[PDB]
Amino acid sequence: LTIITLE
Amino acid sequence: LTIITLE
Amino acid sequence: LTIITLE
Amino acid sequence: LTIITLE
Amino acid sequence: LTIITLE
Amino acid sequence: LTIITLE
Repeated sequence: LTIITLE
Repeated sequence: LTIITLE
Repeated sequence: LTIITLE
Repeated sequence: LTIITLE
Repeated sequence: LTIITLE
Repeated sequence: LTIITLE
């Protein structure tokens, strides 16, 4: 389970 | 399960 | 379980 | 899993 | 897992 | 797990 958010 | 969001 | 957030 | 962003 | 951002 | 940011 992997969650990545970029901004 | 992998979630990735880019902006 | 891995969560990463970049801004 | 590899994410790269250039600007 | 590798994340790289350049600006 | 490697994270690199340049500016």
